[PDB]
Amino acid sequence: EEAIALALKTPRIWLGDYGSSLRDNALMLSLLEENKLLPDEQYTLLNTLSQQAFGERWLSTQESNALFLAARTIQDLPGKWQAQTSFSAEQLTGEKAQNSNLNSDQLVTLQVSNSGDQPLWLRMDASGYPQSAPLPANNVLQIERHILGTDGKSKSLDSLRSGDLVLVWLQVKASNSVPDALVVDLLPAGLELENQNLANGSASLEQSGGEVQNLLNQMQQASIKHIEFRDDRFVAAVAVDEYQPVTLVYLARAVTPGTYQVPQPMVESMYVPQWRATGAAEDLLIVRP
Amino acid sequence: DIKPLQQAGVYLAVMNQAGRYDYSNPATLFTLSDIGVSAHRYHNRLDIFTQSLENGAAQQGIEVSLLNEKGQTLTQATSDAQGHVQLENDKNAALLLARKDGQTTLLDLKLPALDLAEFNIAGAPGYSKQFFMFGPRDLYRPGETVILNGLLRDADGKALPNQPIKLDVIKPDGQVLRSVVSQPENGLYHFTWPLDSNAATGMWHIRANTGDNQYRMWDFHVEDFMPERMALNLTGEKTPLTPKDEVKFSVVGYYLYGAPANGNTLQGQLFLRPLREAVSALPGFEFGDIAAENLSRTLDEVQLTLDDKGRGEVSTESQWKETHSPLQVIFQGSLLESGGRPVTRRAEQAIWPADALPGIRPQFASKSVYDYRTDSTVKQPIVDEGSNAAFDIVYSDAQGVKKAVSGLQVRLIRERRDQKDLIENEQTLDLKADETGKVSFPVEWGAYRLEVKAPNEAVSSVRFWAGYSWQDNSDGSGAVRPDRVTLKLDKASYRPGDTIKLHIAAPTAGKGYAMVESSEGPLWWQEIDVRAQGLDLTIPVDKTWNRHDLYLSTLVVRPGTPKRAVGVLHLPLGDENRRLDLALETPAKMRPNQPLTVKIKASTKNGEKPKQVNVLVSAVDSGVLNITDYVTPDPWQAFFGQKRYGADIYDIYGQVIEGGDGDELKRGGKPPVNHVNIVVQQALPVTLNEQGEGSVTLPIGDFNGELRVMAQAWTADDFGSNESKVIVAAPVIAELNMPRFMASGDTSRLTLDITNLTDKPQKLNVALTASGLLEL
Amino acid sequence: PSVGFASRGSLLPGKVVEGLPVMALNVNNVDVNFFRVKPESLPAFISQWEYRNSLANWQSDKLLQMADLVYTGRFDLNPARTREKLLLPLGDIKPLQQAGVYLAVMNQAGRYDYSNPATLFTLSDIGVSAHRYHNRLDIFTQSLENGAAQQGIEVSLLNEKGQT
Amino acid sequence: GDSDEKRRASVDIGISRLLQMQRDNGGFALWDKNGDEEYWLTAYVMDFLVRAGEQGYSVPTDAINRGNERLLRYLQDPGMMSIPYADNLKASKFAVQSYAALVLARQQKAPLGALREIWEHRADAASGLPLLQLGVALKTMGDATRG
Ligand SMILES: [Cl-]
Ligand SMILES: [Cl-]
Ligand SMILES: [Cl-]
Repeated sequence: EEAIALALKTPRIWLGDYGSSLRDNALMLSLLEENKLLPDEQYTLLNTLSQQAFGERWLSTQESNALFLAARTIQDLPGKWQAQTSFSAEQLTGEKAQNSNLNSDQLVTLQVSNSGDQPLWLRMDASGYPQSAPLPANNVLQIERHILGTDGKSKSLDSLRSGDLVLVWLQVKASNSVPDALVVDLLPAGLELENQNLANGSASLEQSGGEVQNLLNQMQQASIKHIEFRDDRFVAAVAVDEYQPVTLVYLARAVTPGTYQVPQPMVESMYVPQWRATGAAEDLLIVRP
Repeated sequence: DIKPLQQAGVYLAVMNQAGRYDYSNPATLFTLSDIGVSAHRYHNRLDIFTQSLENGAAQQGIEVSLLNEKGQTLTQATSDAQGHVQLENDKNAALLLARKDGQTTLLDLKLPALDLAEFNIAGAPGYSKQFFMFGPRDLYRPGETVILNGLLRDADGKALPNQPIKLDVIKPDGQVLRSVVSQPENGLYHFTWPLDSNAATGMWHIRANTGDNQYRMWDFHVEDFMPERMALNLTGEKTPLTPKDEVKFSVVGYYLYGAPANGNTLQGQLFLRPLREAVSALPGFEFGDIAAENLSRTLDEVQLTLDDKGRGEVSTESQWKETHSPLQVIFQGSLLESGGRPVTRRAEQAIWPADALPGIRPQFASKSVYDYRTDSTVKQPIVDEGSNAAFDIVYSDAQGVKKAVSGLQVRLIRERRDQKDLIENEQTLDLKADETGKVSFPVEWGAYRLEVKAPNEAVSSVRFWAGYSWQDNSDGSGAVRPDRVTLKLDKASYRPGDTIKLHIAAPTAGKGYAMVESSEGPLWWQEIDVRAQGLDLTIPVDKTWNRHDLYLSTLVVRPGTPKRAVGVLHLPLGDENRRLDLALETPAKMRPNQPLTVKIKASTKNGEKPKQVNVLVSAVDSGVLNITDYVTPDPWQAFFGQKRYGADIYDIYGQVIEGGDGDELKRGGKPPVNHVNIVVQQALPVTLNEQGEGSVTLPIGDFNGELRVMAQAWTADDFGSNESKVIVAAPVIAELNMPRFMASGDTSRLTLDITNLTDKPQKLNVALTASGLLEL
Repeated sequence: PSVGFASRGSLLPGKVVEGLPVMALNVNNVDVNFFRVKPESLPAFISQWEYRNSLANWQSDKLLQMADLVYTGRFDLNPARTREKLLLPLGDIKPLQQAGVYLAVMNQAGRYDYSNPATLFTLSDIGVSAHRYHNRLDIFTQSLENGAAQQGIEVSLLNEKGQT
Repeated sequence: GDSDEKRRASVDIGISRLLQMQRDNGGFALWDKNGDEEYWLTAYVMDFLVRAGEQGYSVPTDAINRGNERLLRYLQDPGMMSIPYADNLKASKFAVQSYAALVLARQQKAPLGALREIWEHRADAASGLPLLQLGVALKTMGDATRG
């Protein structure tokens, strides 16, 4: 019992054991299951495995073998589930995963109970603006922002004038595969996006970005699910990994003169919200008339 | 003298030097035959036309072996005058072969059909019952209600029984959002649904299913747009400039509420770019030196102020006076509001080094080949190493007509692999007017460039690689392009009671066929002769032809190899009496918060019987419609306008041997609300009385700008459409310019434009106060 | 579906010839090409050839650059479906009756493979037996079959460069 | 080695080849003038071409000036450098600037203001070489103390 307890606290030819963290976590899971011991530790390893498999580019034969053997018995159980919640007077039931949107009144008093004869699996994702601006932080993912002029030089963020076109350059890195990274770049109120989807009514990225052709070529190589040119933000859904950093470039215009706070660039995984990065805090943005 | 080769079947010749042993030996696939087939593919059937090479058109055709993907024959028979054949077409059909013992001709459906890019064979694919999908706009903001209307008619715009149409709302990701069963109300389909505020941005669409399981699409943008408050016109010169000429753009700006952009700033960019696709009439033909340097540049940054009339001029002196290649100057102009928000437009000015230029089109495919010098995969025209490279060369003006020239320096250049560009081969070409020059050069390996120089010093060149192809081919990039037969018609439009007189002006003499086609097959199956320089022939337009996908086609061949030429032309059957003369009477100018009255008057000459005319009136802000240069939906052009050519032509004359939802927005943070006003109105469909008169009253709110009045009219076969512009403006306009949003702790200089649109001087006091999360 | 040289020897006798031995299975027609190795720089050919069983298509360019083609002869055989070995009538080939070392490269009529069977040979009923010493070399000329034709003037002693 | 004649002929061939890899901005690409810019290798090839001139080889004046203009952009603007495969981006940027600095200083073309500003980020260095190069540059251009 001393060795087992010590094992679940010990982190991970070279070693010669053909191993990895992913493989070893799945083998440890099967060992605990097989010997019907520490069921709470089994659930912890199962969640850890789900994130590691998700973030792994390719699996070795021994990794997929171990992962298959650790998870072959979970889908053999029915999808039926029952719960009594704080936000419902009536009991919640289903045969598959059913999502339920919640507001702040519901979330602060959120309580869920298992009213079934089998275990239920819950996932709770809450989001909103903090009371104050947090400091730049990063876990798995990395993000950096830089603003260039259409001349390919770094733009002096003070000498910005109403009407100027700027190229906003984002670079996203990751220590493992993030197949579902969401890049949210909230704009300073003085910058407006040149909507590329409405080509007739805006300045062209292709035409105004000739001096950053390397960045456009890097961006063309990225696996991009979609790009959104919204009122207050630039959004990109992308896949990223350690051997392939992602370059994104968008065209913006300095519009309303004023002094603007600059939100930090953000990137996070939809499936693993703990894979998150906030870029360096920038100086105030001044748009001159 | 080879007796086994005189037998039927496809052969392969593998040659080698007597006692030589190499990795690869020259090999070719061939068939010995003087038979020349020319098939026509349709949605259900396939009509093949057997012929013969040299002097003779031996049309008899029983010998048609149509093989599938497995390699088994499906059908074989004979028909028509001198010979022809009609067969059942398959979706996964692969081959076509000719004769049992009297030689063999190979034609495969796997190869791309003849490229008719030089012919006007474009239009709607709705050959079946027509469903016209229309609305007041094609641009919506998330959280808006999408308005869509519909009218169902047959192939000839005639009414049919009340049937349900199933409509699906498709997201940019391709997933369906909602599915409905639309039922008509007084012959009109009307679909309305609200976009969520968390809706994805991009190209959404509504797909309709009439029952044919062939979806009809209605595209609409869902974007965070701002309606334009200004109109910007940037005009160059229609005719290209010479390399010595100064480039000039005339600028016109005005507020849509009816006032010039007096003193407004215009910021912009001037760019120099090559004009390789210099002739739109010749798609695929490239013009200019690809080896020429400094053709892509940023000329200047434009900064000017419009005069009191809202006028300006943009100019730049020429810095390409010695160019031998066509160029273009692009002006990307941004007309700014007093707050800074622009209205951006682009204008292009063509520059031609001469009045007529040489153009090159490779006859070989363009495949995606990786280049490690640029570390990026780029699609470039490639040909097999040790094979000849074919090219189409033309000496054309801006309009597309080929001019006569003599002394073209056709040069095959071998580009340095790892000294200087090695000139491999040289030629001298003479061109006739309306003639397409065809040059073939023996190519070795590596990078190559084919350049043609005209006596006026104008140089045009195309780069091409010689090597291997690891699949990854562009969808029919190496399709055969036939020589053009300019077909002329006597009348602009025809009808069941008329008689067509077509003039077949082929480049030379040649036997073949002349016919009228549809997507279901031909209607004038045979006509065979062509003699001298032109042929005027009679075509009686039949009364049962109730469709607008009807086209005309000709084929001619002449031996020296028998050069083949094709002619294609749309047959117009859209009658003008089926169009409703819809008149709209609206005031030119009006005040905000007052109702707008639209006076409708439907009529037609000689008839003048507008029996139960239905009118759907709508009014949309011009600043919305100008973003996507929205065209007023026309029901006449929808149901009677030129439809696409329903046939595919295959021939072997090109191969003849010669010797959750909202989850992403939740992660980013609740977006701030945008309170912009989208002025859109759609009144219910009204009925016009005995005289063909009616009135619609649309309530207009607190709007200052221009409003486009749009109307759609219908009966059973009569369709009409009209538009009028209504300026909605107050005596004194007071408009506030603000950013799209503001963040906490930001400072913004808002701008309030107070404009006196009266003939009298005004004295006003402006009292300002701030509430909510704003302070002055 | 194969055919190759069975003996893989350097010398076939002029007497009791029976050509070159070839073992075949289901192969009716065989196209054989003969090449006479250039007398000059012959030791450089032997070192490059190393008395192989087959000839590689890429390495053939360097090796057959010092050998000239004399005959392109196809041979008629009659097997339908046993892997019996058979003769090759060479007596009717007049250019092969001339002096020099030959190389036979055989292949199935319309077959294209990475390597084709090849052998280095000499048609002669002469049997020499040399004796090497610290300073001199005594050679003993003879003859195959019944007879010991000892006369020997014909002794071409070539060095590394390929000169007598 | 080579004969003196062969060796000199080969240097001349190499110069003419390297000049064809010079981009329109004066920077150098790996194979073609249209390829992406190589920041450290631009300083490397500029070092080679300037030294080649001191050793009796001809390099066109326009190419050296364009190259030097680009090296000056490296001292002034490290922020526009895209090195996405770099583990220590600041260390990479610092090695580029220090090399650029030495090549310009050996021609008396490195601005002391830029050198002093690169020197403020000395902590970014992952090797002694960029610091020794920057040091020689500062001494040559006039700041013997920081040098
Ligand atoms: Cl197990
Ligand atoms: Cl998820
Ligand atoms: Cl402004």
